[PDB]
Amino acid sequence: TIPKPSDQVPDVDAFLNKIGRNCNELKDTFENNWNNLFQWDSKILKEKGVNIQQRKYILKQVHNYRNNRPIHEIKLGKKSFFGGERKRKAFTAKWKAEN
Amino acid sequence: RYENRTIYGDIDFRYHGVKLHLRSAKPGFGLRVNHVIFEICECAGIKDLSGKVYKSRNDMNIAKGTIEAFTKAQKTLDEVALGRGKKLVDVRKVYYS
Amino acid sequence: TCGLVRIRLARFGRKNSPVYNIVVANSRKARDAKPIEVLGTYVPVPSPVTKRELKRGVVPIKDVKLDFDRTKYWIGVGAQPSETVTKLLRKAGILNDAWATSKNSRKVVFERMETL
Amino acid sequence: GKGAAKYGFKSGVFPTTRSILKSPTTKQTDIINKVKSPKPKGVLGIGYAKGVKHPKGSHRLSPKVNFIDVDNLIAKTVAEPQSIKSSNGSAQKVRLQKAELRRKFLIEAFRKEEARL
Amino acid sequence: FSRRRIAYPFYPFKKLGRQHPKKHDTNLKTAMRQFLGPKNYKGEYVMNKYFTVPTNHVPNYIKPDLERGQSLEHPVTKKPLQLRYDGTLGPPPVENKRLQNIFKDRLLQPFPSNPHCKTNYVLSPQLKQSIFEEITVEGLSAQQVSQKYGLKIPRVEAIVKLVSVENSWNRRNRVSSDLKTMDETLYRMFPVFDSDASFKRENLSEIPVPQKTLASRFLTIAESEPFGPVDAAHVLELEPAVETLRNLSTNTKVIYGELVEGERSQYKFTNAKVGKVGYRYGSGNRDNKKDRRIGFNKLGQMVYI
Amino acid sequence: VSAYIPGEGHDAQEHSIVYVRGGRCQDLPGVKYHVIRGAGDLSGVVNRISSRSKYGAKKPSK
Amino acid sequence: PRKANLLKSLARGRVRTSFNKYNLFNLYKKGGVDLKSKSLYQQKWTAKQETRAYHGEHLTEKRWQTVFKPKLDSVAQLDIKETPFLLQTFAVLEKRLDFALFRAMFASSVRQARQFILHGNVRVNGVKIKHPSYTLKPGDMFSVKPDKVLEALGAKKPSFQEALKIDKTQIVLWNKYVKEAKTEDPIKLSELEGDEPKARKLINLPWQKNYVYGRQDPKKPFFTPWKPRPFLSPFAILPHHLEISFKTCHAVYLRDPVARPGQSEVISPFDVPVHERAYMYYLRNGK
RNA sequence: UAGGUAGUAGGUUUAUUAAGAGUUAAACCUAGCCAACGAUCCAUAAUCGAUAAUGAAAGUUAGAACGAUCACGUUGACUCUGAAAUAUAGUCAAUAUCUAUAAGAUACAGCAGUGAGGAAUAUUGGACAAUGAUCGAAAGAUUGAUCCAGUUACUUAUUAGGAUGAUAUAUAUAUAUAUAUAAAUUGAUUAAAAAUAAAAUCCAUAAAUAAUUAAAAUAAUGAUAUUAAUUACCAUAUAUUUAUAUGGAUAUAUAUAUAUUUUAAUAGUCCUGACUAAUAUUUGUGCCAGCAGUCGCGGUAACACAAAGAGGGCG
Ligand SMILES: [Mg+2]
Ligand SMILES: [Mg+2]
Ligand SMILES: [Mg+2]
Ligand SMILES: [Mg+2]
Ligand SMILES: [Mg+2]
Ligand SMILES: [Mg+2]
Ligand SMILES: [Mg+2]
Ligand SMILES: [Mg+2]
Ligand SMILES: [Mg+2]
Ligand SMILES: [Mg+2]
Ligand SMILES: [Mg+2]
Ligand SMILES: [Mg+2]
Ligand SMILES: [Mg+2]
Ligand SMILES: [Mg+2]
Ligand SMILES: [Mg+2]
Ligand SMILES: [Mg+2]
Ligand SMILES: [Mg+2]
Ligand SMILES: [Mg+2]
Ligand SMILES: [Mg+2]
Ligand SMILES: [Mg+2]
Ligand SMILES: [Mg+2]
Ligand SMILES: [Mg+2]
Ligand SMILES: [Mg+2]
Ligand SMILES: [Mg+2]
Ligand SMILES: [Mg+2]
Ligand SMILES: [Mg+2]
Ligand SMILES: [Mg+2]
Ligand SMILES: [Mg+2]
Ligand SMILES: [Mg+2]
Ligand SMILES: [Mg+2]
Repeated sequence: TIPKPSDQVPDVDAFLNKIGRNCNELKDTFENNWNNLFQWDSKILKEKGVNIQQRKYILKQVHNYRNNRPIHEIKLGKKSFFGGERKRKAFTAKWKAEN
Repeated sequence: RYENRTIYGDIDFRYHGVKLHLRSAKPGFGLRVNHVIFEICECAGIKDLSGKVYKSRNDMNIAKGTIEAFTKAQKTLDEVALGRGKKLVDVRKVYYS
Repeated sequence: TCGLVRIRLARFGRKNSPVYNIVVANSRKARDAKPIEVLGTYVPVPSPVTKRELKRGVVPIKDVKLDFDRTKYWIGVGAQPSETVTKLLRKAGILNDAWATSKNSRKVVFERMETL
Repeated sequence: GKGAAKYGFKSGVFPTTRSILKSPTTKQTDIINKVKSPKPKGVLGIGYAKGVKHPKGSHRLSPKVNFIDVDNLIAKTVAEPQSIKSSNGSAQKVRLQKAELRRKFLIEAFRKEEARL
Repeated sequence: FSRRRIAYPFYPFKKLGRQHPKKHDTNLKTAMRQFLGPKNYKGEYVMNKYFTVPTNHVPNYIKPDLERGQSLEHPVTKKPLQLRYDGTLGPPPVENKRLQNIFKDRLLQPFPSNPHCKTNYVLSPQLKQSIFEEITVEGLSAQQVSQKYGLKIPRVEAIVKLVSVENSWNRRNRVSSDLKTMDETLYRMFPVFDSDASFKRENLSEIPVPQKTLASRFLTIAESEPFGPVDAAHVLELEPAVETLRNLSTNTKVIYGELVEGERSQYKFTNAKVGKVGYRYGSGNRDNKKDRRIGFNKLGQMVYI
Repeated sequence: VSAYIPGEGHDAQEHSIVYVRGGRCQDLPGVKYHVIRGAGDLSGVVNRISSRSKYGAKKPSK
Repeated sequence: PRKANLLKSLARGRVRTSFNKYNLFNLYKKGGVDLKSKSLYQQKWTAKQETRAYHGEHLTEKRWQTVFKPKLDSVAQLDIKETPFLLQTFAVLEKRLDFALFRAMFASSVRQARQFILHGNVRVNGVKIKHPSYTLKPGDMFSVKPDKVLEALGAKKPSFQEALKIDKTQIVLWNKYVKEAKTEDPIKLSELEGDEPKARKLINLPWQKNYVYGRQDPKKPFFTPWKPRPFLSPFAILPHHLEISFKTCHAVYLRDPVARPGQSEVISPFDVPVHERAYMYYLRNGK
């Protein structure tokens, strides 16, 4: 079932921008067709030639949009500036020595 | 021979060197014995037999010992019954298998 | 999920062909290690229907042999079920709508019933 | 595989089935009677003989068997709410329902166990 | 003492003597040719007894011991022939008394070397139909039918099953002409089951033999003390043989899950006692052993159990 | 170890890499080993037609 | 499975499960299996050779050993002749789908039956099977596609040229006969290369109206008006443990073959001593 | 390894502990305790099963894999927090590498992987889709647990083609068709075979090529994945999987008459004197070359060495 485009994100491109995680640079693989994006599934996306992680994310955000849950770029997890829990002790010491 | 296929009891007989041991067998269980014993059984009409030779396994003495055991070590049930003055039934036969 | 005692699925069987073993286990002990009590089994691959059967309109079944009374007892003493296990229990009819999360939350075709 | 014939040709093991009531109940009268009967002496005796002493620090007898009053146990583990009608909000209602369900199940389980034994 | 023994016929045949260098023929091949007789332009070995199919309800099984390897009969008259000094065939000088005087049992004995293997009889279609009617319309029990006719109860059930299938095929118009002809030929080949002939009737008191009976026991009862079948059964710790024969002749909480419009499958929850339900821990992996268990699916797919 | 070398002819120096297996040369006393012949500096026995795997011999390949 | 190679040679008089002409001859000229002037081991070997050639030549030895059951089966009549217990050594193979199909005579051979079921023609209780190691339970139907059954039991469908050549000779014979009748319809094969309808139009004998000798329905996989196989009689041994109906080509597997006081239901071309020797061998794996 | 033992054996008390106890610490007594049915001492070894192997069984063997228990996370000691730690933590020392040179950091027995050792044991893979685990109110974040694929015949299993098949021409409502010319491989000249083996012939099926649609998972999410499976030009519409009728797909003759993708087959390796299954024979070598589990074989007639032929196992 197709949903309506909202005021905040009325376009496919706008939706892509909203969701993020480098979902931009994906306006060529499918053109700005609202119905097209929503009806399309995983296999179709794979055939077109998108990534696995990107494919997973888009579908999830589509689903959220359908259910009217707030879509936004929940960024992927990042290691600490110093290091991963294991490497910190040494890295931190090195950083201190440098500075 | 019991039921025209095996020996009556589990016999244990010594002929010179060879120590024989011949167990009776349920029907269908074949001849499972020393090759000389098997040969003798085939000729003597024993279908079912288990057994094992200890001490000497001198082929000739096996052949002599096993026929001696058959003739001598065996007692038919009827003979035993007559000696003791008792009935000596075979339960399987009575049942009808 | 939370807890020390937890009702969850331990994996069994071979590659590309899982069967599950519904257990109650310690949270710390491993996924396929020996648990406190095995309550039941669960094969996720549904029983395959015939073409004629499909045409008629008969749904596949997922078999879930399960000690009901034991499971109930374990729930009572406060052994939290996993996301899949709790769903299974709800489907059976042990647990209420209370356990259903916001994601789960559609007209019903066939209603539940006990049979023999 | 050889030793599985002891256990009915069952390869692999289950964990031991865990007793729901972990002591004998008060309703199990025969057990209580057995416990309380005069303990024997002589060759097949249990305790200490009347005349003979026992080590200074140690107890003479064995400790007494705590018989479960099942109703009491139920009351303690699974108390019904005193504030009966205080209930607003959806999450709170859900929690209350869950509690009720847990009460039901544990009550049933214990009572069944008592009857079953 | 065993050699490698080339399997020449036990019976006598015209061996090779000398022959033209190029032909390269073997004695076995020669013997085979002789057995066959001469081959047609079509391909048929007509003179061989065993080429054509019998239309007699009398199976034409092999008697190499009786005819002494001489298989060749004249097709029209079924009269025996031999290979003479010339290449032409002709009748034998001495007649065979072995082929003339043959028993009932040996006519239904496909292989000469195994007396025990015999052919089972074929049921006439009319008889099968009558059996089917009895079981369905008249509503008689299968045991009574078996007693009447002389078939075994599983055999009767099988027949019934086949009759209904045949009827369904006839309704659909699947039973082709070629199939019918084949069926007729097969019927003609085999001997017919007679319900009156006592020797042809199947023995209906055959129980299967258990383990406890086979292991022989003996009892020294008093000379006068009686000891019947029941007593023997009691000793062995079984039910009596008659009772077992009679037996041969003659719950659990299940929930189903709710089915919402979208979801594609139900959840059937059967009850099961704890300590008896699960997949056991530390069981024997049998996959790399040659005693590995291979089952089959509902769709006939081969599946590792 | 005193190792036997089978085959009609052989290729073994005073330093060659050689693999030893646990056979026994029965006529020679005090030698309870065989050099396995396909592997190492010990080469496969030449123009071997029968029993080729028992020596090093590869399949001639027409 | 073990590859088919020299199964029907004459220098080894091995009697295979088939209706082949060479197999028939082997069966004919074997007589017994000679166990005289042999050691016990040699006798056991010769039994193994003969008995396994018939019973599961496609099976590998190790595989066979694994499947081989010691505990044989039998039935007490409780109402005389001696039951042949040890004919049951290869009773376990009749439980197989492939063997059952062969017994039913829905295949010429065991190999052929195996091929048929691989190709997905057999059914057992509706569901199609592609697995010869499938084992029937008592009560299971099994059903081969009728065309394949006909092919198995029918004659070999001739090539067109061969059929035409056969027709030509028949025509000549007919012409000779009519000449002889007078005293007291030709075809040129070189011209008529591969025009089947033309050939049909040309031909008109009393015993075949148009169709060439071997091709009345070329689209069908067997001989013309269906006739039986060239040596079908000596192998048509109707089994006890199957109930068969040749119209539909269905067959109920009603029993696991079992030995009575009179006979065994394991159809074999070997005497009981041979089967005993085989059993002896396979108990110990030839120890 | 024949004597061992001096907190040793036992009693009385105090501390420490949640709590017993020469367990530690302290104090005072008694003279014990263990041992040739093996003490003390040394050496070796992680232990075990409803696991695996083998046996008729009692047993014996393994302890890879599945699971349960222990101990360790380069070595040794101690401390802190804690219900529980001599913690893969911290402290100090020991060994060996890093820079950043500092009351530094690291220690792959986490996963990949490298060098070494060795007869010998894999990818510096993909995904969090499933099942778990940690954090978070949730949104969802992490996850070399895990699930998947990769390499490796290490193991097991299923397939890895069936039926017919001994010649080639030429001539002339029946039917044993019959003559004639030609040819015919390695052996061998008859019980010496190789050989129904080939080649042909009939019939499929895999793979391919197209179309379709699961299931592992549902609220949605599928790494595996050119997924398994099914159909053979697709769909609907009747009956009981088969059969027929429609709708459209298609192409030549002159909208409707016959058709409907394609299509195979390929095994080693050991052995043939007896134990031990292998009789069709022949050549070379000449106590040499070589064989050999065992007895043995080779000195011109070698069934044993090296080969051809034929044969027997397992595959
Ligand atoms: Mg939480
Ligand atoms: Mg021999
Ligand atoms: Mg050799
Ligand atoms: Mg070779
Ligand atoms: Mg103290
Ligand atoms: Mg101490
Ligand atoms: Mg002190
Ligand atoms: Mg000692
Ligand atoms: Mg160690
Ligand atoms: Mg260790
Ligand atoms: Mg042990
Ligand atoms: Mg282990
Ligand atoms: Mg050990
Ligand atoms: Mg390991
Ligand atoms: Mg540690
Ligand atoms: Mg340490
Ligand atoms: Mg590593
Ligand atoms: Mg390390
Ligand atoms: Mg190395
Ligand atoms: Mg996950
Ligand atoms: Mg990863
Ligand atoms: Mg390995
Ligand atoms: Mg294999
Ligand atoms: Mg020649
Ligand atoms: Mg295919
Ligand atoms: Mg000697
Ligand atoms: Mg020579
Ligand atoms: Mg040899
Ligand atoms: Mg040799
Ligand atoms: Mg050769």
